[PDB]
Amino acid sequence: AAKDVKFGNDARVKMLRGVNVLADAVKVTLGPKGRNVVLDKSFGAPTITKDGVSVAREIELEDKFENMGAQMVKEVASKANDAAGDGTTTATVLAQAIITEGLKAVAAGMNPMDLKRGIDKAVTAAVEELKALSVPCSDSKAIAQVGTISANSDETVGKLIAEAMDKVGKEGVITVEDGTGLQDELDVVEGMQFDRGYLSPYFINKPETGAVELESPFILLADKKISNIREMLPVLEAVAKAGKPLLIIAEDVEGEALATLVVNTMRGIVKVAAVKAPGFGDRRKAMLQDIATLTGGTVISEEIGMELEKATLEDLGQAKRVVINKDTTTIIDGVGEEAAIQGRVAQIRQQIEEATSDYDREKLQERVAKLAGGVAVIKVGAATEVEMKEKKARVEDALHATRAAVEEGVVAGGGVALIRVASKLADLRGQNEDQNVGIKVALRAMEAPLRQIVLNCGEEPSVVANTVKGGDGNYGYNAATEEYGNMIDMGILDPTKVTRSALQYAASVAGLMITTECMVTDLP
Amino acid sequence: QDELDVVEGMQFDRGYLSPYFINKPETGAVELESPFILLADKKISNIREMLPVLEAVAKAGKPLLIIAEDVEGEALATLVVNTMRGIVKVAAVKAPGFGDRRKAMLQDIATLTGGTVISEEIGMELEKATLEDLGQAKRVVINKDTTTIIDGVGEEAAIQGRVAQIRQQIEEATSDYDREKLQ
Amino acid sequence: NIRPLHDRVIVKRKEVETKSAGGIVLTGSAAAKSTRGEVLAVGNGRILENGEVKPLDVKVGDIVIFNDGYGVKSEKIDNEEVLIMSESDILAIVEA
Amino acid sequence: NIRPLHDRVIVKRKEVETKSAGGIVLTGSAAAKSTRGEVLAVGNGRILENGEVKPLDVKVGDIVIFNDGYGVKSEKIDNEEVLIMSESDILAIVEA
Ligand SMILES: Nc1ncnc2c1ncn2[C@@H]1O[C@H](COP(=O)(O)OP(=O)(O)OP(=O)(O)O)[C@@H](O)[C@H]1O
Ligand SMILES: [K+]
Ligand SMILES: [Mg+2]
Repeated sequence: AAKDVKFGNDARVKMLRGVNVLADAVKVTLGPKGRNVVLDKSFGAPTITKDGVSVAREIELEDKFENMGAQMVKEVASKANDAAGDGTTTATVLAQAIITEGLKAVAAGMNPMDLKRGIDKAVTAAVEELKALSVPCSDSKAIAQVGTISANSDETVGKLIAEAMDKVGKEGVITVEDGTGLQDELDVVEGMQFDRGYLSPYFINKPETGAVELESPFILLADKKISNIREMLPVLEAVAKAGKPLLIIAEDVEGEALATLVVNTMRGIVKVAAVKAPGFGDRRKAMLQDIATLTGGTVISEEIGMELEKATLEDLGQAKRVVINKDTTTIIDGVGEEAAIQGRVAQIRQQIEEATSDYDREKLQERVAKLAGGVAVIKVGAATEVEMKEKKARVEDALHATRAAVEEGVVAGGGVALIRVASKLADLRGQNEDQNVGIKVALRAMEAPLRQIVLNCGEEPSVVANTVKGGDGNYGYNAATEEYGNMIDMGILDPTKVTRSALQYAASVAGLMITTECMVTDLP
Repeated sequence: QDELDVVEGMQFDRGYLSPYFINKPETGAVELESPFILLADKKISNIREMLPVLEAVAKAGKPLLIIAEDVEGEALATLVVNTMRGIVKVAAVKAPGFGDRRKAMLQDIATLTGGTVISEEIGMELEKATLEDLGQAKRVVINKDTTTIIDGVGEEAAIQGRVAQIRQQIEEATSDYDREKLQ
Repeated sequence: NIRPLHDRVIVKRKEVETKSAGGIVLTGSAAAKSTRGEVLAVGNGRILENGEVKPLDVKVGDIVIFNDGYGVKSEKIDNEEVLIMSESDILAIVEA
Repeated sequence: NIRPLHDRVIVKRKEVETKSAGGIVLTGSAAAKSTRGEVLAVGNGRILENGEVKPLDVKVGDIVIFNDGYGVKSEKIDNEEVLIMSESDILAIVEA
């Protein structure tokens, strides 16, 4: 369709207006004194949130060129959310500052591509300085502090996440879900707890608990689904001779086979319980093999070659303790070689490295947490659904920040790390004067997060920024107490990955945006 | 950062038809040294037709890679079992490409590896295939996503002749997509 | 022990060949059920129209190539699967 | 060696004709399975209603035109495919 074309200062001014609309909607949330933004949702009640990426996602402007600017700067928050899961507001603030200073420079007639090159050079040097300035975050106290800061100073969230990480461990997986109660609950399950229940209710050994409890049972792992008792009959007879209980993991047990298993269950010849295998095609086999390695068994499949009529007790897996309920099956202390478990975990890690999808990688990490380490679920407690959404967003932020902190370390929060980095980069120079000006606008933009935090507290951003710059090291301004001190000592820690990612994404988008001379869009 | 990835020689985007073919678990890939290259234009489901070829390969002892439309069912299962049992290190992969392209690429692999493609149109049958019929390569890496053939044992002059034929087709070729595929 | 009647025979099927001539392991449909089996018991003999019972050409302990079909039946003697069939189903005996 | 019972015969099928009369190579369905085969072994003879075994007209070593069908069975002796069938299936012997 017919296009509206704008050039030079007019297009840049409209782009800046759109960026400013989005950034003003977002930056009111930055910092502890930051406020909440209500996002009208077509379906459901309005969402109240203190996250830059959600506000940015909702922003869309009537003016086409302003909307272009808003979408472009919205990519910053989206990318920051995708990479680090936190820092989206700091990233939007950084992008706005870079855009404002760079557009000022363009209005001064300097070459925008050289400004972009200066910004890129300053940001590369800044990333190196952040890595140098970063300190490891391995203790639980620092992890709790990081979670508390990322949860808008909610000490409970930080301590809960620290406890969860301490329990499940490094290979452990932690997920955040809604809770029925008003209080945050931490649920940690170790070993295999795949979500498959008993195929027949009558398998329940303990009625008062409504669950099957097996003591030192054999484990049969069949890749196929069965409906006849003939093929497993040697295995059942061998188990009955042994006398120990048996657990069946298979694609499906039904009809005559299932009925025979149930009858033998009451009759007492064999304590047998059968559940469905976890997952689906091309993943069911993987989870079956992980269970086999954990329990020291072998999977019965047609592809592998073995048949169930020829299966033996040695073929069957071994575990210390088993709990079957309606929703999930739990295996405790599977009798399997440790070295095999670590080898299988290493193979799954290699596939994770090969994996390029978030869903795939999270499923493999869940498998790893099933084999070794544990899995934790944080049930967010809130009185209402709007509070539930807000608190869940904050807890997810805290979890992402804690993972980033463990991965790459911590730096002083409150925008202090960027201030120190910019101070260390005062001597950085480019190939020409325009690149030098780009470096300077990047350095000045590095002060934007601290200034916006101070502004959200109602204080004077320039005075606080000057005081912080006059300090050295980790000295900063705690916005929650309106006091100055060592950011590390007061527990205001920012993951190095979060700060670095915010700076990088804001710099890339803003540097490209300042290089624009023409804008083409549909007419109104 | 900008990354440069250069793959040399034949490396089509076909993975192993069965995960259990993996000789090296820590890498999750099959590494066959000096293996025969069986190139079948038809699909495979029964082991009877390749059985002479498998017995010959076994008697020799070198591994066998089966590039065919699809190896599944009984044939795939027996190949996998024989893979663990150690009589013959056998890996089977799907033929690269589709209609008309797949044939041509099979023939290029045959020229590179000095083998012959087993097809009904050509006339030969797999029951009558011999070791001389099978191709040869110095090394073959099979992974889940792609197959790589290193130093296929084939006459150089034949490779240049086949390349010249494809060049002629490229010259005649007008469509951008087709030209890129031949390139 | 179970002995057949008339021209029927009790034969125990041989295990399917796990490996081929060239040592290749056969699995699933490749390892088809063997048509050759040892004779466990032979019936008294077939009854002709005239009323005399003619002895069967099969003897106990000789390998027989049988024809699988409706004529053959599956029965379990002492937890061991045996086939029951007429001498007609037997094609050729395997000697030496 | 495998020898048949009653009127059955062990016959080894001839290789399909690769070329036609005019030297044209036949492939696939064109090179149909030959209905002519050499006789490897002959059964003792057919049993009549009266109880006597009548010898078979076919002898060992004579070429026979056989009728492929359900009556014939495929069996492998020493890795060589042999057909098993009744003398009825044999149509005409090929002499000279
Ligand atoms: N008490 C505090 N004093 C000073 N700075 C603080 C304090 N608490 C948090 N901050 C700082 O607030 C900054 C950002 O926090 P906030 O949650 O508002 O934004 P964000 O992480 O950039 O955005 P989002 O949650 O939308 O991804 C961090 O640099 C953090 O160090
Ligand atoms: K925020
Ligand atoms: Mg945050």
